[PDB]
Amino acid sequence: MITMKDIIREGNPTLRAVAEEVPVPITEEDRQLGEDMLTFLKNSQDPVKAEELQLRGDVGLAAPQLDISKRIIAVHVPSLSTVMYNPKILSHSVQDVCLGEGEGCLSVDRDVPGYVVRHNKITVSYFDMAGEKHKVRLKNYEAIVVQHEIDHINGIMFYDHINKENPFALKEGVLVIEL
Ligand code: NI
Repeated sequence: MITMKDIIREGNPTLRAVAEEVPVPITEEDRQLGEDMLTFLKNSQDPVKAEELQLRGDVGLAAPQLDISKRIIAVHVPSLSTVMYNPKILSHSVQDVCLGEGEGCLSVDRDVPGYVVRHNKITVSYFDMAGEKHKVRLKNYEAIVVQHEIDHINGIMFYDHINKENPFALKEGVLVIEL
């Protein structure tokens, strides 16, 4: 099972590489990895299991974070729970949004304050565990989580988006989500 020890941290070059497209039909190994990734997210959000396994609560995970450079992401948002293979953002809203509390990441062992501005609405296409295609419209927190994970497969970390000069600057028109 996936543990914190399996999650690589900032400094490991794999986090900055562009993940490889995975085969379709989905291989049994990529299917198994996805299952284990979703299990990890669920375990991290169960108060008892999180304590037993000493896990940080997490709503999204990307294969690169396990040192597996593949375009596979898992999300479990407290409304959306699935594994996406070869996910792509087909379109997005003009309107942007950011989490009021900023963002974190299990691969980052320091607090990096500041707003991470992302698109409030996105249309994403992906293949599920069976290799069947899906086209979904996401918004708000779900959209934020998916963009955070897709960034991982493109070698991007959340703090790359923070305006170091003015970490809490809020443009015109940007929404704020307060969890
Ligand atoms: Ni992350």
